[PDB]
Amino acid sequence: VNIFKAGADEERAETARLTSFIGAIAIGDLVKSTLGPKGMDKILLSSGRDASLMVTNDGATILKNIGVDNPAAKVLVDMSRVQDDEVGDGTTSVTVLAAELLREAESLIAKKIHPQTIIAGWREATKAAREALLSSAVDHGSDEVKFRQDLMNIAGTTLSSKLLTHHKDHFTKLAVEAVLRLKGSGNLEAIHIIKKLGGSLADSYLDEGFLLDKKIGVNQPKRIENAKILIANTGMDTDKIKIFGSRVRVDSTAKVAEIEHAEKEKMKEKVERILKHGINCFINRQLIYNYPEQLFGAAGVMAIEHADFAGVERLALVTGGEIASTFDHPELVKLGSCKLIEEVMIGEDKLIHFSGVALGEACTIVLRGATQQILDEAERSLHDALCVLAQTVKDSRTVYGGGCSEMLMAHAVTQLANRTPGKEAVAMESYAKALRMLPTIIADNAGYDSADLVAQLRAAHSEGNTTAGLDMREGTIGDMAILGITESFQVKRQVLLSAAEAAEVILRVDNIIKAAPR
Amino acid sequence: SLGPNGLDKMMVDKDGDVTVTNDGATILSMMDVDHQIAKLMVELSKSQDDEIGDGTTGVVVLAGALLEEAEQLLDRGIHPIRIADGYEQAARVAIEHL
Amino acid sequence: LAAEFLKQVKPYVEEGLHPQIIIRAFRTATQLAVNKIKEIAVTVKKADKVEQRKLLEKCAMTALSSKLISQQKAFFAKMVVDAVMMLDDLLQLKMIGIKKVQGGALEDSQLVAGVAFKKTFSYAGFEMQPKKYHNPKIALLNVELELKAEKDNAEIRVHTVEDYQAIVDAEWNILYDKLEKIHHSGAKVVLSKLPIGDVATQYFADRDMFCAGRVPEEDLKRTMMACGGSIQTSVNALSADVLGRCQVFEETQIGGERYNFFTGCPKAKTCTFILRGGAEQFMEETERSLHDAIMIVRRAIKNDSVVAGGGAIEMELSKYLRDYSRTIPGKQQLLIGAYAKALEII
Amino acid sequence: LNSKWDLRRLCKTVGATALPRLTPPVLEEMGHCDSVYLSEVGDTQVVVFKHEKEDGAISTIVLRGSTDNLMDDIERAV
Amino acid sequence: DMERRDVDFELIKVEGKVGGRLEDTKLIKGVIVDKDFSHPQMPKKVEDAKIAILTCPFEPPKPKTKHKLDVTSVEDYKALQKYEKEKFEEMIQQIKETGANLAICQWGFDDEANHLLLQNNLPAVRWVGGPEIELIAIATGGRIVPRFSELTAEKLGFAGLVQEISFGTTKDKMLVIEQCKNSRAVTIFIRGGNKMI
Amino acid sequence: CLHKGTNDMKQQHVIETLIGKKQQISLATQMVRMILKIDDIRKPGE
Amino acid sequence: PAMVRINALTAASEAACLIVSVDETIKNP
Repeated sequence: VNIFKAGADEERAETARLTSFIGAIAIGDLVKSTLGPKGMDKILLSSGRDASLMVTNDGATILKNIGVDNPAAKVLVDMSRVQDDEVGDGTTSVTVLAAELLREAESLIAKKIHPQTIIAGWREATKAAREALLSSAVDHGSDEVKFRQDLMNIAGTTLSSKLLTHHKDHFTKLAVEAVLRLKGSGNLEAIHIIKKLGGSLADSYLDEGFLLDKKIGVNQPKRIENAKILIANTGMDTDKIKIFGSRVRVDSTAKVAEIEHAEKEKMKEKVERILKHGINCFINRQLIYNYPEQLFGAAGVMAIEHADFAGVERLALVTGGEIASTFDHPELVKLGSCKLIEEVMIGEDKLIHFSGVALGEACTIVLRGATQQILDEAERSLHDALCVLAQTVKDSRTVYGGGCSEMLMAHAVTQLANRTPGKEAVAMESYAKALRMLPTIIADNAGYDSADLVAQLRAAHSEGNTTAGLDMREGTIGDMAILGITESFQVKRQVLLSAAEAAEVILRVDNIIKAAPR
Repeated sequence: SLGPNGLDKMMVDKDGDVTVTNDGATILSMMDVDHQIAKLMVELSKSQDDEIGDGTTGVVVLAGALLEEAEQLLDRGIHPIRIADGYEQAARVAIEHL
Repeated sequence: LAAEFLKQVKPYVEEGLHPQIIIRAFRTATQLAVNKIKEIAVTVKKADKVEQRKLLEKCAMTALSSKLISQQKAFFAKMVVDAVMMLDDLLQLKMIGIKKVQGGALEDSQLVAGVAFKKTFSYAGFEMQPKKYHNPKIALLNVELELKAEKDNAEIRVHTVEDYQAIVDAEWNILYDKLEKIHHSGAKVVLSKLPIGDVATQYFADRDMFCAGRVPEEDLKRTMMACGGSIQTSVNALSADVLGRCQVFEETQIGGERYNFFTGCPKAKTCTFILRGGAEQFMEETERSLHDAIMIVRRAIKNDSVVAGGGAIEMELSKYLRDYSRTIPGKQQLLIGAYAKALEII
Repeated sequence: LNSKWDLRRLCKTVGATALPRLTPPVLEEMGHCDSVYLSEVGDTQVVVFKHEKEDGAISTIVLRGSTDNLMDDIERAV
Repeated sequence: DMERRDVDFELIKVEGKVGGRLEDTKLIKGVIVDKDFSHPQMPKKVEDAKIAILTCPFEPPKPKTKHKLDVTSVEDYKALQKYEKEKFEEMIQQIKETGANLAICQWGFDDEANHLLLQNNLPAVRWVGGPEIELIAIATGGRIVPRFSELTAEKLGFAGLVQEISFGTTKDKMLVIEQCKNSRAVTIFIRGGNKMI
Repeated sequence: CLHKGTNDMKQQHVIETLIGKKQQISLATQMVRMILKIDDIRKPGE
Repeated sequence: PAMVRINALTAASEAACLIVSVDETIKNP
């Protein structure tokens, strides 16, 4: 008998599983093309936004922009979003691995083993795999030489999936220098990513200093040397008032006239307080009235107005100044110092150049290239690279990738499968096969013979060649340490853990229930 | 949804949101029922939960099995009121033995 | 009764009888029936083995055992009789409220010799202040406690800046003055129909007074009638006389909801029902049944007259009227007979 | 919440003049009633001005019974 | 409350932030607040936890009765202008002389006081919702003070350690108060890979 | 439930509050008692 | 209580009086 309102469903334990798994596998095979050093990338187009479209390789964005109705698929999409929040790439990996997990779990359901046992076995295998992975980690502490070497290795690895691959060395230098500039600060906002058309992608670069996309005031000096810098949030054009909103009631317009006058002198003496610090460069996020800048030009002090909180932060980091207010005690505020300030034009627009900076805390990369899509995806790729690379700085351990690490995981899981004996062992072997499926897909998109490659790699690992991995420029097994095809431990750890949790939650479902959409 | 070996449900919100859970109170809360006694069971689970906690994992289960067997009795033409009275007596006995 | 009277009459209506004869017979029969009932009415205060409540208890016993709580009658009768015994002598239902707390088995439903709230409202410190007060004094404010939030609307003009400072200081001094009056009153519990300023809550918390705001007016009237205090609107005129007192004050969780308790007042003419129950629908149904119980037992206290149940009254009337029908010849006899035959329906 | 007609009635009942000025509770135009209280009939709060007036008063009839439609009929007849 | 046989779950602060493992989920004998520091330049860690809890915004006071001044003269406006910064200096001196080290305000700041507060090594938090605030108060044993003037050292809150956490790899931050004495309130911080989880 | 050769849940420590089951069973009894208590329904067509 | 049955009978009586004292009905749109 009808129970729900019209437009509501009830799928129980056959159709629920079927729909969930179809959605999961569809999501997986939807993104498999983007993974791998020879991987591909997608085109996503808005429904109607003047056709707002994003050529994309990072799977996280792909799942973000796609509208999915099957609830399990949406769960996976949120999963990828979180994983990107953590490491940047492997969203690709996480989704594809989860998808194959679900497909192979469906195959097990065909074998008709109770899902609860599947969950228990998968939990055991995941524990074993994470332990084996931890056993395979490699640290690099004070060894600055090997450290920086492995760092650029990480850059080259993760970068070689987006379009920037054919310039791996260049952007590798870029990211390495950028993150090394952070002095261990994990605040990526210290890195600004300016993008503007024109020039080859190779022309993209990191300045020696800092850049600002703002307009100078009226003719204050355009270029400044041995610049002294001061930063504040005190609004000027919003003429400083007393927020409660007192009136002004006066008997004669003489009084209103003198009140205007007093307003101007009050502004002027604030300006003079500013100048008492003896500072030739001043900025503020607020808009500045032109009378203040006229006073500034009378002092000949260059001033840049309306650089938002992000810009203020970056200036503070790069120049060491303490963004300020009321300027009341000059000795108690530390100014900002830079070697030189000048205006340079790139492509079409004059930009504010900050060379010779006291603090290397902040930086900003110029993005030259071909397409707003190309530039957009390059932006996204560099952001992911910076994310993973900062994570590397926080945790100075690495893992040998190229599928090699994952195959070690599978090998250990298979070994534990023998000590299992029971139905769980079937799920153990299941997990191992699903894990091994990843580099299979890699070499697949690499157009090499996947079947032999994976078997040979497993043979090498079961032998014990824990270093042997995959070459993507010739399609063969090789020493990863020679090739430096490595990645952060934390990345793959999150991959595994999140995938296991996703598998647990998805399999535990055995009924979908939709209320009628409003 | 009952038992450690039990399996939980996943709900779809009106606004397209999703939620996976095992707590029966939530299960019935998110449900869009129309038949009235379904609403009564939903409110049942809500009351039981925000009085105690889990157990809603099975309270409505008790309800349903009991009502099933009650129908078994009605088929033999027993008037419902005596059934109610007997069930009350049985409940008192059960709790005191418990 | 109405429908069955009409049912028995209708066949005679098939005969072209002028309705007025029928209604005359009806009026005569009803008058005679009422007189018969009053004759065979039973009092108890003439008798010896009645407690002034036993009739009331059995009356609740009878009236209850048809509604949704029938198997808890031995319990609910005792609660309702003891409760209504407190209602004297105003006798009006508005005093004892009914509180439909969600959840719980109705066997756990509570009768409190005091007043409780299903309500509160979260301000800043409401969780900070102690929530036990063993022997407290109840202060009852209708006036709000907040910074000229909704008091008289006024524009103000001030030349000297220092005077503007003094103005804001004086406003806050208004609220502080009110709060000092409250504390120096010596009470610890404050209730308000109107909203309470957070700052005043903070001060009560610091000085270990309990407070609450926005309390519904009806429950406030219940409370003031309970602890004997009189509601106040002028904080200044406060004195110990209008300060209610209670045996003990509390506020304890029931089904996730945050309630407030104060009870044990020896001289309290109004109580309240905390009515546990797992069904929202039980709330309304049990409330309706309880309302019937309360109002019927009130009538019973008013009138020490009882009759047997189970339709026996109707059977006695049927016999009496049928026998009387023999005396009156003609068309009236048949109508009286039909009267009895309809009456026996119960 | 009395309506204008209502307060007019009460004015006539107690013979005391309604005062638009709040201040002067003047002795001569001030009310005089035998008894006033609140009672319950039919679950209805009722304010009663129970009176004895030799000079003459405007009295009221109380109608009791089941059906309000019968009240309409019976009061119309009265 | 063993003496009562109850417990109000309002004292329990359930809080789940997505990310990390499930095992990472950890109770914090303290309160966790969904705001970062009022001014970004302020130090991220604080060892001492002299805490101030305020509800008056760091602004020139405005009596909420419909009110506004009527400045007329040169000197009138000059006096108002002086008062504008004089009041900020007054409140700064008040909070400093109180002996506090860290402050928390219910409402927003005027940026000018934001700086001046930075000038005296007193990190603070802006736009803190009520319930979170009182959790802070009870956890630190402090009180809620409505003025600067009535603020004194005794009402100041104390804790073991307060430290901002950049929990998210690329997202805005959180605030944790690792109070170390007894706290009638506590919070649970839940982490994991799924919003649904 | 977890396939351990002892049905002694006391050793298995699988435990539950008296209040839990007690409230559960009493509440269910009252609920279903009402469910039996009803006979007639009048649904207005949507 | 006697009052219940007494009032019941009185109300039913006058109900019958009222209903039976009707011959025809007029409806307005």
